[PDB]
Amino acid sequence: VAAVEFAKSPAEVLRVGSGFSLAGVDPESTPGYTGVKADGKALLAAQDARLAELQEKLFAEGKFGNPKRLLLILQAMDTAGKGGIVSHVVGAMDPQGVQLTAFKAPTDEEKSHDFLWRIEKQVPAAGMVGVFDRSQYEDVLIHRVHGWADAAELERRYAAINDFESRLTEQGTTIVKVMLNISKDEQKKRLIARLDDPSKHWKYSRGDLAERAYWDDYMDAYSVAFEKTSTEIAPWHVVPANKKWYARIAVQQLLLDALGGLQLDWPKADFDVAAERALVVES
Amino acid sequence: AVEFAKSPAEVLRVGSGFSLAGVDPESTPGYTGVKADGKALLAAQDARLAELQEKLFAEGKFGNPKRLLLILQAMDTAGKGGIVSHVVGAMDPQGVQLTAFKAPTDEEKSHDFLWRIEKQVPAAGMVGVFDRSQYEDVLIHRVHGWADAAELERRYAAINDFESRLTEQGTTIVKVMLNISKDEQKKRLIARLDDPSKHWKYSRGDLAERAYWDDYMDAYSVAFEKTSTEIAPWHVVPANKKWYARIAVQQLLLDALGGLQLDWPKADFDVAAERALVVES
Repeated sequence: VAAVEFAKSPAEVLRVGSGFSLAGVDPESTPGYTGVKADGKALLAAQDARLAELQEKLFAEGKFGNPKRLLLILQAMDTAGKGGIVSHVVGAMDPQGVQLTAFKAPTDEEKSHDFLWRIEKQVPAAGMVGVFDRSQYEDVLIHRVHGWADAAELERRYAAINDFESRLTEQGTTIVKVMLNISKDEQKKRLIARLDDPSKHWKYSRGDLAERAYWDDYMDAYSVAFEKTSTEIAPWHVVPANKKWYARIAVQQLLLDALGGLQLDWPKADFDVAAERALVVES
Repeated sequence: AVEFAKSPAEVLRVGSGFSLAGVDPESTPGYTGVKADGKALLAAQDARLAELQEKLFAEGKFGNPKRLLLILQAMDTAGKGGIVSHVVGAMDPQGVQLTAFKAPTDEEKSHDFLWRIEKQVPAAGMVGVFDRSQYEDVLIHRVHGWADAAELERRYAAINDFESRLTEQGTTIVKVMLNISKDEQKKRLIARLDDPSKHWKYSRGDLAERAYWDDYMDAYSVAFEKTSTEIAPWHVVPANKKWYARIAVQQLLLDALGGLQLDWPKADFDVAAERALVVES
Protein backbone atom coordinates (compact mmCIF):
# COMPACT_ATOMS: atom_id res chain seq x y z
CA VAL A 1 0.00 0.00 0.00
CA ALA A 2 0.91 3.71 -0.77
CA ALA A 3 1.62 6.86 1.31
CA VAL A 4 -1.44 8.73 2.47
CA GLU A 5 -0.23 12.05 3.88
CA PHE A 6 -1.80 14.10 6.60
CA ALA A 7 -4.96 15.90 5.40
CA LYS A 8 -4.44 18.53 8.04
CA SER A 9 -1.11 19.32 9.74
CA PRO A 10 -0.65 18.14 13.32
CA ALA A 11 0.90 21.54 14.16
CA GLU A 12 -2.73 22.62 13.78
CA VAL A 13 -5.10 19.95 14.99
CA LEU A 14 -2.92 18.74 17.93
CA ARG A 15 -1.92 22.19 19.24
CA VAL A 16 -2.91 23.25 22.75
CA GLY A 17 -4.58 26.63 22.19
CA SER A 18 -6.64 29.01 24.30
CA GLY A 19 -9.68 26.73 23.72
CA PHE A 20 -7.91 23.55 24.94
CA SER A 21 -9.14 20.96 27.34
CA LEU A 22 -7.47 17.57 27.87
CA ALA A 23 -10.84 15.82 28.47
CA GLY A 24 -12.02 16.78 24.94
CA VAL A 25 -9.09 14.67 23.62
CA ASP A 26 -9.94 11.16 22.46
CA PRO A 27 -6.91 8.88 22.85
CA GLU A 28 -8.30 6.61 20.12
CA SER A 29 -8.62 9.30 17.42
CA THR A 30 -6.11 9.93 14.54
CA PRO A 31 -6.57 13.68 14.17
CA GLY A 32 -5.72 15.17 10.82
CA TYR A 33 -5.15 11.71 9.32
CA THR A 34 -7.67 10.14 7.04
CA GLY A 35 -5.88 6.84 6.40
CA VAL A 36 -5.66 3.72 8.56
CA LYS A 37 -2.80 1.62 9.98
CA ALA A 38 -1.62 0.09 6.68
CA ASP A 39 -1.44 3.62 5.21
CA GLY A 40 0.31 4.95 8.31
CA LYS A 41 2.98 2.26 8.19
CA ALA A 42 3.60 3.27 4.62
CA LEU A 43 3.73 6.98 5.53
CA LEU A 44 6.13 6.20 8.32
CA ALA A 45 8.72 4.74 5.92
CA ALA A 46 8.46 7.76 3.66
CA GLN A 47 8.69 10.09 6.67
CA ASP A 48 11.95 8.36 7.66
CA ALA A 49 13.64 9.22 4.34
CA ARG A 50 12.32 12.76 4.54
CA LEU A 51 13.56 13.18 8.13
CA ALA A 52 17.02 11.74 7.23
CA GLU A 53 17.37 14.33 4.48
CA LEU A 54 16.16 17.25 6.54
CA GLN A 55 18.25 16.46 9.61
CA GLU A 56 21.30 16.03 7.46
CA LYS A 57 20.71 19.51 6.11
CA LEU A 58 20.27 20.98 9.60
CA PHE A 59 23.62 19.41 10.44
CA ALA A 60 25.40 20.55 7.25
CA GLU A 61 24.13 24.06 7.83
CA GLY A 62 25.30 23.96 11.41
CA LYS A 63 28.80 22.83 10.30
CA PHE A 64 28.86 25.98 8.16
CA GLY A 65 27.83 28.45 10.88
CA ASN A 66 24.01 28.27 10.89
CA PRO A 67 22.78 28.61 14.43
CA LYS A 68 19.50 26.77 14.00
CA ARG A 69 18.78 23.55 15.86
CA LEU A 70 15.85 21.56 17.12
CA LEU A 71 14.61 20.10 20.41
CA LEU A 72 11.95 17.43 20.65
CA ILE A 73 10.44 17.07 24.12
CA LEU A 74 8.41 13.97 24.91
CA GLN A 75 6.25 13.51 28.02
CA ALA A 76 3.87 10.66 28.69
CA MET A 77 2.71 8.14 31.30
CA ASP A 78 4.60 4.84 31.36
CA THR A 79 3.49 2.41 28.68
CA ALA A 80 2.42 5.35 26.40
CA GLY A 81 5.35 4.59 24.07
CA LYS A 82 7.94 7.40 24.50
CA GLY A 83 10.76 4.87 24.33
CA GLY A 84 9.57 3.48 21.04
CA ILE A 85 8.94 6.81 19.45
CA VAL A 86 12.35 8.10 20.54
CA SER A 87 13.94 5.02 19.11
CA HIS A 88 12.14 5.35 15.89
CA VAL A 89 12.86 9.08 15.36
CA VAL A 90 16.49 8.76 16.36
CA GLY A 91 16.92 5.77 14.12
CA ALA A 92 15.67 7.62 11.08
CA MET A 93 18.48 10.14 11.72
CA ASP A 94 22.28 10.08 11.65
CA PRO A 95 23.25 9.62 15.35
CA GLN A 96 26.18 11.98 15.02
CA GLY A 97 23.49 14.65 14.38
CA VAL A 98 21.38 13.80 17.46
CA GLN A 99 21.74 14.46 21.22
CA LEU A 100 19.36 12.19 23.07
CA THR A 101 18.87 12.50 26.83
CA ALA A 102 16.51 10.26 28.86
CA PHE A 103 16.24 12.14 32.16
CA LYS A 104 16.19 9.68 35.09
CA ALA A 105 15.57 10.58 38.80
CA PRO A 106 17.86 13.40 39.85
CA THR A 107 21.25 12.70 41.40
CA ASP A 108 22.20 14.33 44.72
CA GLU A 109 24.41 16.76 42.72
CA GLU A 110 21.35 17.49 40.57
CA LYS A 111 18.97 17.86 43.54
CA SER A 112 21.25 20.52 44.99
CA HIS A 113 20.89 22.77 41.90
CA ASP A 114 17.90 24.60 40.52
CA PHE A 115 15.74 22.16 38.55
CA LEU A 116 16.77 23.57 35.14
CA TRP A 117 20.50 23.18 35.70
CA ARG A 118 20.58 19.56 34.51
CA ILE A 119 18.34 20.33 31.59
CA GLU A 120 20.34 23.32 30.29
CA LYS A 121 23.43 21.18 30.23
CA GLN A 122 21.80 18.95 27.62
CA VAL A 123 20.23 21.42 25.18
CA PRO A 124 21.24 20.66 21.63
CA ALA A 125 24.17 22.44 19.98
CA ALA A 126 23.96 24.33 16.63
CA GLY A 127 22.97 22.00 13.83
CA MET A 128 21.81 19.30 16.21
CA VAL A 129 18.47 17.58 16.84
CA GLY A 130 18.05 17.17 20.53
CA VAL A 131 15.65 14.62 21.96
CA PHE A 132 14.42 14.79 25.55
CA ASP A 133 12.79 11.56 26.76
CA ARG A 134 11.17 13.20 29.79
CA SER A 135 12.17 16.78 30.47
CA GLN A 136 12.02 19.88 32.68
CA TYR A 137 8.28 19.26 33.00
CA GLU A 138 8.83 16.29 35.29
CA ASP A 139 9.44 18.93 37.95
CA VAL A 140 5.88 20.24 37.63
CA LEU A 141 4.15 16.84 37.22
CA ILE A 142 5.38 14.12 39.55
CA HIS A 143 6.29 16.82 42.12
CA ARG A 144 2.80 18.27 41.91
CA VAL A 145 0.94 14.97 42.26
CA HIS A 146 2.95 13.96 45.33
CA GLY A 147 2.96 17.36 47.12
CA TRP A 148 6.75 17.69 46.78
CA ALA A 149 6.42 21.41 45.96
CA ASP A 150 3.83 24.07 47.06
CA ALA A 151 1.55 26.13 44.77
CA ALA A 152 4.14 28.96 44.97
CA GLU A 153 7.19 26.94 43.80
CA LEU A 154 5.14 25.30 41.09
CA GLU A 155 4.12 28.74 39.91
CA ARG A 156 7.75 29.89 39.80
CA ARG A 157 8.69 26.73 37.94
CA TYR A 158 6.12 27.36 35.27
CA ALA A 159 7.50 30.85 34.78
CA ALA A 160 11.10 29.55 34.74
CA ILE A 161 10.29 26.94 32.08
CA ASN A 162 8.74 29.60 29.86
CA ASP A 163 11.77 31.88 30.32
CA PHE A 164 14.05 28.96 29.55
CA GLU A 165 12.17 27.91 26.45
CA SER A 166 12.17 31.57 25.42
CA ARG A 167 15.97 31.77 25.81
CA LEU A 168 16.45 28.62 23.74
CA THR A 169 14.18 29.85 20.97
CA GLU A 170 16.03 33.14 20.79
CA GLN A 171 19.36 31.26 20.61
CA GLY A 172 18.12 29.34 17.47
CA THR A 173 16.25 26.34 18.90
CA THR A 174 12.90 25.32 17.50
CA ILE A 175 11.13 23.54 20.36
CA VAL A 176 8.70 20.77 19.54
CA LYS A 177 6.77 19.67 22.66
CA VAL A 178 4.74 16.45 22.49
CA MET A 179 2.55 14.74 25.05
CA LEU A 180 1.57 11.20 24.23
CA ASN A 181 -1.91 10.67 25.65
CA ILE A 182 -3.28 7.19 26.37
CA SER A 183 -6.45 6.34 28.24
CA LYS A 184 -6.31 4.85 31.77
CA ASP A 185 -7.62 1.59 30.26
CA GLU A 186 -5.01 1.46 27.49
CA GLN A 187 -2.34 1.62 30.21
CA LYS A 188 -4.01 -1.34 31.95
CA LYS A 189 -4.16 -3.23 28.65
CA ARG A 190 -0.46 -2.52 28.16
CA LEU A 191 0.72 -3.59 31.65
CA ILE A 192 -1.31 -6.76 31.29
CA ALA A 193 0.37 -7.42 27.92
CA ARG A 194 3.78 -7.15 29.61
CA LEU A 195 2.79 -9.78 32.16
CA ASP A 196 1.31 -12.07 29.42
CA ASP A 197 4.48 -11.91 27.24
CA PRO A 198 7.58 -13.64 28.74
CA SER A 199 9.78 -11.61 26.47
CA LYS A 200 8.45 -8.55 28.36
CA HIS A 201 8.60 -9.58 32.04
CA TRP A 202 11.99 -7.83 32.42
CA LYS A 203 10.22 -4.49 31.76
CA TYR A 204 7.31 -4.81 34.15
CA SER A 205 7.52 -2.41 37.10
CA ARG A 206 5.32 -2.50 40.18
CA GLY A 207 5.91 1.26 40.26
CA ASP A 208 3.62 1.63 37.23
CA LEU A 209 0.79 -0.09 39.06
CA ALA A 210 1.41 2.11 42.17
CA GLU A 211 0.93 5.28 40.16
CA ARG A 212 -2.38 4.23 38.50
CA ALA A 213 -3.86 5.14 41.87
CA TYR A 214 -2.74 8.69 41.04
CA TRP A 215 -3.91 8.73 37.44
CA ASP A 216 -6.38 11.62 37.58
CA ASP A 217 -3.95 13.80 39.60
CA TYR A 218 -1.43 13.31 36.76
CA MET A 219 -4.01 14.27 34.15
CA ASP A 220 -4.68 17.44 36.19
CA ALA A 221 -0.95 18.19 36.46
CA TYR A 222 -0.60 17.91 32.72
CA SER A 223 -3.59 20.04 31.96
CA VAL A 224 -2.43 22.78 34.32
CA ALA A 225 1.11 22.55 32.92
CA PHE A 226 -0.41 23.10 29.45
CA GLU A 227 -2.45 26.14 30.54
CA LYS A 228 0.73 27.54 32.05
CA THR A 229 3.41 26.61 29.45
CA SER A 230 1.85 26.25 26.00
CA THR A 231 3.06 29.42 24.26
CA GLU A 232 3.20 30.90 20.76
CA ILE A 233 7.01 30.14 20.56
CA ALA A 234 6.76 26.73 22.21
CA PRO A 235 3.29 25.26 21.85
CA TRP A 236 2.32 22.01 23.51
CA HIS A 237 0.92 19.26 21.36
CA VAL A 238 -1.16 16.42 22.73
CA VAL A 239 -1.07 13.43 20.42
CA PRO A 240 -3.66 10.66 20.84
CA ALA A 241 -1.47 7.59 21.38
CA ASN A 242 -3.75 4.59 22.03
CA LYS A 243 -2.80 3.72 18.47
CA LYS A 244 0.98 3.40 18.36
CA TRP A 245 1.10 3.70 14.57
CA TYR A 246 -0.69 7.04 14.67
CA ALA A 247 1.49 8.56 17.39
CA ARG A 248 4.56 7.58 15.43
CA ILE A 249 3.46 9.44 12.30
CA ALA A 250 2.11 12.40 14.27
CA VAL A 251 5.37 12.87 16.10
CA GLN A 252 7.31 12.46 12.90
CA GLN A 253 5.17 14.91 10.91
CA LEU A 254 5.57 17.45 13.70
CA LEU A 255 9.32 17.13 13.38
CA LEU A 256 9.27 17.41 9.57
CA ASP A 257 6.94 20.42 9.58
CA ALA A 258 9.15 22.16 12.24
CA LEU A 259 12.24 21.40 10.16
CA GLY A 260 10.50 22.50 6.94
CA GLY A 261 9.78 25.82 8.61
CA LEU A 262 13.52 26.42 8.94
CA GLN A 263 14.24 26.93 5.17
CA LEU A 264 17.21 24.55 5.25
CA ASP A 265 19.22 23.86 2.13
CA TRP A 266 22.58 22.37 1.45
CA PRO A 267 25.57 24.65 1.92
CA LYS A 268 27.49 25.93 -1.09
CA ALA A 269 31.13 24.85 -1.34
CA ASP A 270 33.55 27.12 0.57
CA PHE A 271 36.12 26.37 -2.17
CA ASP A 272 36.34 26.05 -5.95
CA VAL A 273 34.82 22.75 -7.10
CA ALA A 274 35.78 22.81 -10.73
CA ALA A 275 39.40 23.23 -9.61
CA GLU A 276 39.22 20.74 -6.80
CA ARG A 277 37.66 18.18 -9.17
CA ALA A 278 40.61 18.52 -11.48
CA LEU A 279 43.04 18.10 -8.61
CA VAL A 280 41.32 14.89 -7.61
CA VAL A 281 41.22 13.68 -11.17
CA GLU A 282 45.01 14.06 -11.24
CA SER A 283 45.40 12.51 -7.71
CA ALA B 1 16.41 -14.21 2.80
CA VAL B 2 19.77 -15.26 1.23
CA GLU B 3 22.13 -15.85 4.17
CA PHE B 4 25.87 -16.28 4.58
CA ALA B 5 27.26 -19.54 3.13
CA LYS B 6 30.37 -19.31 5.40
CA SER B 7 30.41 -17.05 8.49
CA PRO B 8 32.26 -13.79 8.12
CA ALA B 9 34.06 -14.55 11.41
CA GLU B 10 35.78 -17.35 9.47
CA VAL B 11 36.37 -15.88 6.00
CA LEU B 12 36.96 -12.25 7.04
CA ARG B 13 39.15 -12.95 10.07
CA VAL B 14 42.81 -11.91 10.31
CA GLY B 15 44.78 -15.05 11.14
CA SER B 16 48.23 -16.55 10.75
CA GLY B 17 48.54 -16.34 6.96
CA PHE B 18 47.07 -12.87 6.47
CA SER B 19 47.99 -10.36 3.78
CA LEU B 20 46.04 -7.09 3.28
CA ALA B 21 47.36 -7.09 -0.28
CA GLY B 22 45.46 -10.30 -0.98
CA VAL B 23 42.09 -8.91 0.08
CA ASP B 24 39.96 -8.07 -2.89
CA PRO B 25 37.78 -5.02 -1.99
CA GLU B 26 35.31 -5.96 -4.72
CA SER B 27 34.69 -9.47 -3.32
CA THR B 28 31.83 -10.54 -1.10
CA PRO B 29 33.47 -13.29 0.97
CA GLY B 30 31.24 -15.97 2.42
CA TYR B 31 28.31 -14.65 0.40
CA THR B 32 26.93 -16.08 -2.82
CA GLY B 33 23.99 -13.69 -3.38
CA VAL B 34 23.92 -10.38 -5.26
CA LYS B 35 22.95 -6.81 -4.36
CA ALA B 36 19.13 -7.50 -4.13
CA ASP B 37 19.76 -10.52 -1.88
CA GLY B 38 22.09 -8.57 0.45
CA LYS B 39 19.46 -5.83 0.67
CA ALA B 40 16.80 -8.20 1.89
CA LEU B 41 19.25 -10.00 4.22
CA LEU B 42 19.93 -6.59 5.82
CA ALA B 43 16.23 -5.99 6.40
CA ALA B 44 16.13 -9.41 8.16
CA GLN B 45 19.40 -8.72 10.07
CA ASP B 46 17.95 -5.43 11.50
CA ALA B 47 15.07 -7.24 13.22
CA ARG B 48 17.49 -9.84 14.61
CA LEU B 49 19.83 -7.17 15.82
CA ALA B 50 16.99 -5.40 17.60
CA GLU B 51 16.05 -8.55 19.51
CA LEU B 52 19.54 -9.64 20.49
CA GLN B 53 20.47 -6.11 21.66
CA GLU B 54 17.29 -5.82 23.75
CA LYS B 55 18.07 -9.20 25.33
CA LEU B 56 21.62 -8.03 26.06
CA PHE B 57 20.21 -5.01 27.77
CA ALA B 58 17.52 -6.90 29.72
CA GLU B 59 20.22 -9.28 30.95
CA GLY B 60 22.33 -6.34 31.94
CA LYS B 61 19.47 -4.72 33.85
CA PHE B 62 19.27 -7.97 35.85
CA GLY B 63 22.99 -8.15 36.66
CA ASN B 64 24.62 -9.87 33.69
CA PRO B 65 28.12 -8.42 33.10
CA LYS B 66 28.12 -9.11 29.36
CA ARG B 67 28.46 -6.31 26.85
CA LEU B 68 29.65 -5.70 23.32
CA LEU B 69 32.03 -3.24 21.70
CA LEU B 70 32.09 -2.79 17.94
CA ILE B 71 35.25 -1.03 16.73
CA LEU B 72 35.22 0.31 13.20
CA GLN B 73 38.24 1.62 11.35
CA ALA B 74 38.42 2.82 7.75
CA MET B 75 39.85 5.39 5.30
CA ASP B 76 37.49 8.33 4.65
CA THR B 77 34.91 7.65 1.99
CA ALA B 78 34.77 3.99 2.89
CA GLY B 79 31.25 3.95 4.39
CA LYS B 80 32.06 3.85 8.15
CA GLY B 81 29.62 6.60 9.24
CA GLY B 82 26.90 5.12 7.09
CA ILE B 83 27.43 1.71 8.59
CA VAL B 84 27.52 3.10 12.10
CA SER B 85 24.33 5.00 11.33
CA HIS B 86 22.56 1.90 10.14
CA VAL B 87 23.68 -0.48 12.86
CA VAL B 88 22.85 1.99 15.61
CA GLY B 89 19.46 2.68 13.98
CA ALA B 90 18.60 -0.99 14.07
CA MET B 91 19.01 -0.85 17.90
CA ASP B 92 17.26 1.06 20.73
CA PRO B 93 19.45 4.05 21.30
CA GLN B 94 19.18 3.76 25.10
CA GLY B 95 20.93 0.42 24.76
CA VAL B 96 23.81 1.90 22.68
CA GLN B 97 26.94 3.98 23.54
CA LEU B 98 28.35 5.49 20.38
CA THR B 99 31.56 7.50 20.41
CA ALA B 100 33.05 9.03 17.26
CA PHE B 101 36.65 9.79 18.30
CA LYS B 102 38.17 12.92 16.85
CA ALA B 103 41.57 14.67 17.19
CA PRO B 104 42.63 14.78 20.83
CA THR B 105 41.95 17.87 22.89
CA ASP B 106 44.81 19.37 24.83
CA GLU B 107 43.41 17.79 28.00
CA GLU B 108 43.51 14.45 26.24
CA LYS B 109 47.06 14.98 24.80
CA SER B 110 48.27 15.43 28.38
CA HIS B 111 47.21 11.88 29.34
CA ASP B 112 48.10 8.48 28.01
CA PHE B 113 46.46 7.70 24.64
CA LEU B 114 44.05 5.15 26.15
CA TRP B 115 42.74 7.35 28.95
CA ARG B 116 40.17 8.93 26.74
CA ILE B 117 39.24 5.59 25.14
CA GLU B 118 38.77 3.93 28.52
CA LYS B 119 36.29 6.65 29.49
CA GLN B 120 33.93 5.52 26.73
CA VAL B 121 33.92 1.70 26.90
CA PRO B 122 30.44 0.22 27.22
CA ALA B 123 28.66 -0.54 30.49
CA ALA B 124 27.03 -3.92 31.35
CA GLY B 125 24.25 -4.63 28.98
CA MET B 126 25.24 -2.04 26.45
CA VAL B 127 26.43 -2.17 22.87
CA GLY B 128 29.33 0.22 22.52
CA VAL B 129 30.27 1.49 19.07
CA PHE B 130 33.61 3.18 18.42
CA ASP B 131 33.65 5.10 15.13
CA ARG B 132 37.45 5.26 15.02
CA SER B 133 39.23 4.19 18.16
CA GLN B 134 42.56 3.49 19.88
CA TYR B 135 43.90 2.33 16.55
CA GLU B 136 44.07 5.85 15.28
CA ASP B 137 47.03 6.23 17.63
CA VAL B 138 49.11 3.68 15.77
CA LEU B 139 48.28 5.17 12.32
CA ILE B 140 50.45 7.67 10.56
CA HIS B 141 48.98 11.07 11.59
CA ARG B 142 49.70 10.76 15.38
CA VAL B 143 52.97 8.88 15.05
CA HIS B 144 56.24 10.80 14.55
CA GLY B 145 56.74 7.78 12.17
CA TRP B 146 59.05 5.08 13.53
CA ALA B 147 61.70 7.59 14.83
CA ASP B 148 60.64 6.33 18.29
CA ALA B 149 59.58 2.82 17.43
CA ALA B 150 59.75 1.92 21.12
CA GLU B 151 56.63 4.14 21.61
CA LEU B 152 54.70 2.34 18.89
CA GLU B 153 55.63 -1.07 20.15
CA ARG B 154 54.54 0.04 23.56
CA ARG B 155 51.20 1.06 22.08
CA TYR B 156 50.38 -2.15 20.27
CA ALA B 157 51.08 -3.87 23.58
CA ALA B 158 48.99 -1.34 25.51
CA ILE B 159 46.14 -2.01 23.05
CA ASN B 160 46.32 -5.77 23.61
CA ASP B 161 46.35 -5.40 27.39
CA PHE B 162 43.43 -3.00 27.21
CA GLU B 163 41.40 -5.30 25.02
CA SER B 164 42.36 -8.16 27.34
CA ARG B 165 41.11 -6.27 30.41
CA LEU B 166 37.84 -5.29 28.67
CA THR B 167 37.21 -8.93 27.81
CA GLU B 168 38.01 -10.09 31.29
CA GLN B 169 35.37 -7.51 32.46
CA GLY B 170 32.75 -9.10 30.11
CA THR B 171 33.11 -7.26 26.75
CA THR B 172 32.97 -9.07 23.48
CA ILE B 173 35.16 -6.93 21.18
CA VAL B 174 34.25 -7.05 17.49
CA LYS B 175 36.93 -5.22 15.42
CA VAL B 176 36.28 -4.35 11.78
CA MET B 177 38.27 -2.51 9.11
CA LEU B 178 36.33 -1.55 6.00
CA ASN B 179 38.71 -1.94 3.10
CA ILE B 180 38.22 -0.13 -0.20
CA SER B 181 40.57 0.21 -3.18
CA LYS B 182 42.42 3.42 -3.96
CA ASP B 183 40.40 3.74 -7.20
CA GLU B 184 37.13 3.39 -5.31
CA GLN B 185 38.26 6.16 -3.00
CA LYS B 186 38.82 8.43 -6.06
CA LYS B 187 35.40 7.56 -7.41
CA ARG B 188 33.69 8.45 -4.15
CA LEU B 189 35.56 11.75 -3.74
CA ILE B 190 34.68 12.75 -7.28
CA ALA B 191 31.07 11.78 -6.60
CA ARG B 192 31.19 14.09 -3.63
CA LEU B 193 32.36 16.89 -5.91
CA ASP B 194 29.72 16.03 -8.59
CA ASP B 195 26.77 16.07 -6.20
CA PRO B 196 26.01 19.56 -4.86
CA SER B 197 24.23 17.96 -1.93
CA LYS B 198 27.62 16.45 -0.88
CA HIS B 199 29.85 19.54 -1.25
CA TRP B 200 29.51 20.26 2.44
CA LYS B 201 31.02 16.91 3.15
CA TYR B 202 34.18 17.15 0.96
CA SER B 203 37.54 17.45 2.68
CA ARG B 204 40.92 18.37 1.13
CA GLY B 205 42.22 16.21 3.93
CA ASP B 206 41.09 13.10 2.09
CA LEU B 207 43.19 13.96 -0.96
CA ALA B 208 46.16 14.01 1.42
CA GLU B 209 45.06 10.57 2.57
CA ARG B 210 45.55 9.62 -1.14
CA ALA B 211 49.15 10.66 -1.27
CA TYR B 212 49.91 8.49 1.75
CA TRP B 213 47.51 5.61 0.80
CA ASP B 214 50.07 2.87 0.66
CA ASP B 215 51.56 4.15 3.94
CA TYR B 216 48.12 3.82 5.60
CA MET B 217 47.69 0.35 4.17
CA ASP B 218 51.08 -0.64 5.67
CA ALA B 219 50.23 0.88 9.05
CA TYR B 220 46.99 -1.09 9.12
CA SER B 221 48.81 -4.33 8.17
CA VAL B 222 51.31 -3.94 11.00
CA ALA B 223 48.43 -3.18 13.28
CA PHE B 224 46.63 -6.38 12.24
CA GLU B 225 49.81 -8.50 12.65
CA LYS B 226 50.43 -7.09 16.13
CA THR B 227 46.85 -6.87 17.57
CA SER B 228 44.71 -9.66 15.94
CA THR B 229 44.47 -11.87 18.98
CA GLU B 230 42.32 -14.86 19.86
CA ILE B 231 40.17 -12.79 22.22
CA ALA B 232 39.95 -9.77 19.91
CA PRO B 233 40.57 -10.86 16.31
CA TRP B 234 40.57 -8.36 13.42
CA HIS B 235 38.18 -8.73 10.51
CA VAL B 236 38.81 -6.98 7.21
CA VAL B 237 35.69 -6.31 5.22
CA PRO B 238 35.78 -5.70 1.51
CA ALA B 239 33.76 -2.52 1.19
CA ASN B 240 33.78 -1.36 -2.41
CA LYS B 241 30.24 -2.81 -2.38
CA LYS B 242 28.54 -0.90 0.35
CA TRP B 243 25.64 -3.37 0.49
CA TYR B 244 28.07 -6.19 1.30
CA ALA B 245 30.00 -4.23 3.93
CA ARG B 246 26.65 -3.53 5.63
CA ILE B 247 25.60 -7.17 5.76
CA ALA B 248 29.10 -8.33 6.77
CA VAL B 249 29.34 -5.93 9.71
CA GLN B 250 25.91 -6.81 11.06
CA GLN B 251 26.52 -10.46 10.65
CA LEU B 252 29.72 -10.20 12.68
CA LEU B 253 27.74 -8.46 15.34
CA LEU B 254 24.86 -11.01 15.17
CA ASP B 255 27.23 -13.84 15.45
CA ALA B 256 29.07 -12.30 18.41
CA LEU B 257 25.83 -11.54 20.31
CA GLY B 258 24.59 -15.02 19.38
CA GLY B 259 27.63 -16.53 21.11
CA LEU B 260 26.78 -14.83 24.40
CA GLN B 261 23.74 -17.18 24.72
CA LEU B 262 21.37 -14.42 25.77
CA ASP B 263 17.78 -14.88 26.89
CA TRP B 264 15.00 -12.77 28.33
CA PRO B 265 15.24 -12.60 32.11
CA LYS B 266 12.79 -14.55 34.16
CA ALA B 267 10.45 -12.59 36.45
CA ASP B 268 11.45 -12.94 40.12
CA PHE B 269 7.82 -12.66 41.34
CA ASP B 270 4.35 -14.22 41.02
CA VAL B 271 3.29 -13.23 37.54
CA ALA B 272 -0.24 -14.54 38.15
CA ALA B 273 -0.73 -12.58 41.37
CA GLU B 274 0.52 -9.34 39.87
CA ARG B 275 -1.73 -9.83 36.80
CA ALA B 276 -4.78 -10.20 39.13
CA LEU B 277 -3.68 -7.15 41.05
CA VAL B 278 -3.45 -5.25 37.72
CA VAL B 279 -6.85 -6.51 36.63
CA GLU B 280 -8.45 -5.03 39.81
CA SER B 281 -6.75 -1.60 39.32
